Amino acid sequence: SIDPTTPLTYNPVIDALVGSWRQIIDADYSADDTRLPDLAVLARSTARAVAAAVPRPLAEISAPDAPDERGELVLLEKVIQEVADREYTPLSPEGPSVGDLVLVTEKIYNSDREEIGADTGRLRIIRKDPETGHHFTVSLVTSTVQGNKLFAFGYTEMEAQLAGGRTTIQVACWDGPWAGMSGTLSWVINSMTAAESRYELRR
Amino acid sequence: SHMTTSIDPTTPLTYNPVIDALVGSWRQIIDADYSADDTRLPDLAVLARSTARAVAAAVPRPLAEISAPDAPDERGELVLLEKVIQEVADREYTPLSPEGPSVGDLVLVTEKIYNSDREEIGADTGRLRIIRKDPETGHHFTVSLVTSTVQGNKLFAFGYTEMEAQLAGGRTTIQVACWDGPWAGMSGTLSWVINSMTAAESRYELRR
Ligand SMILES: CO[C@@H](C)[C@H]1C[C@H](C)[C@H]([C@@H](C)/C=C/[C@@H](O)CC[C@@H](C)/C=C(\CO)[C@H]2O/C(=C3\C(=O)COC3=O)[C@@H](C)[C@@H]3[C@@H]2CCC[C@H]3C)O1
Repeated sequence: SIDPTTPLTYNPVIDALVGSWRQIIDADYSADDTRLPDLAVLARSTARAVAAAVPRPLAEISAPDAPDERGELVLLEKVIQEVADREYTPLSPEGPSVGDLVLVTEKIYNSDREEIGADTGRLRIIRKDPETGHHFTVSLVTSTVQGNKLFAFGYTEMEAQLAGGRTTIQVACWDGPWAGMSGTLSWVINSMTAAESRYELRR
Repeated sequence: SHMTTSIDPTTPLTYNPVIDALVGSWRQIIDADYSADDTRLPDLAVLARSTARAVAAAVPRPLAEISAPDAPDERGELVLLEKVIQEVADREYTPLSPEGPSVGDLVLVTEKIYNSDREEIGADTGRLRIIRKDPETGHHFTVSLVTSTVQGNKLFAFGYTEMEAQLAGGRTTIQVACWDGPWAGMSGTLSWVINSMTAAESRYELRR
């Protein structure tokens, strides 16, 4: 049975930032909605904030009006993520609908097939676009990857993923070697239970 | 004013739970226990900028106006309010040390906001904390949480600034987001240069 509770970091800034995105996952969505937050910008900014909230040596922090400056890239690719458990009870027999919730857990392996971690995802269908019929979702992922503890915040189109497209969400690391870095977690699916993912993070 | 005898330190709630949580994350920055011995800190400048952008993005807007999932960052036309004068009304401050300002000090301040014709166009309240003393220069840095209403726009602002530079007349800048009013869903900067210990000239620059 999948545990739906978001783990606390006990960093009160991070726990509030993550809690703000949990409020996005659990908002009331309707097929009649005419307004939404700017979810893509919100996901990107929240991931940047979570990474910035990690304490670091004084000499590493930016001066008050310093320009944006990112560190060197850390890259992990050809990662295999395999569904371990999934929980989905549709609101309607006719197919996915606005308001549906999916819970998922996965095991994570590097390209040499060594087990490197695990994640848990909570996904909400928030809108069905009337002209394309495509569904959009928001997601909150918690994971450990090679000893790096991550949160990821997603606003994505469902059909583009099912069709072999690359799907991208915003990731931040709050503990481990990548602590205080943020970037993207993107993937292409191989089946309904397996995907190939890529992590790109920078300070 | 007779019935107002202290500065209300509570942040006003928007009852948008996403915004209230975002502002609460920065309130945690203001209210942490800081000591001159600290050797690690968050990346406060980046945290302030990202949190302001997040607050503005949390404001709902028509579906036609939101970003597609993979779209590049794009900003709207600039909204500018300049030549504004802000004057301290009340200030609460009890120093921790008789020597002078020290790490951990807390200041509450309220201000009135005027245009160049001296019409009162707004008001703000600030919660200011001295967060560190730089071991090399000895300069003090502060974090601020400001709540404001300006020309009918409701604002939060998050700041990480240098104390000595402000006192010497340097331009000081904090990160602002509007959550209600004509500027709702916009973010950018609020900058000022002090004229004295009780008045400053300020400038608001915001964009979608
Ligand atoms: C800065 O260290 C603080 C923790 C404390 C410790 C020390 C006792 C220190 C003392 C020494 C210095 C005080 C003066 O120099 C303030 C001058 C006054 C005109 C400026 C502001 C009002 O008080 C500005 O005050 C604010 C901030 C700061 O002063 C720092 O960040 C801010 O947001 C805002 C309310 C600002 C306002 C000007 C108009 C725009 C609004 C947005 O003061």
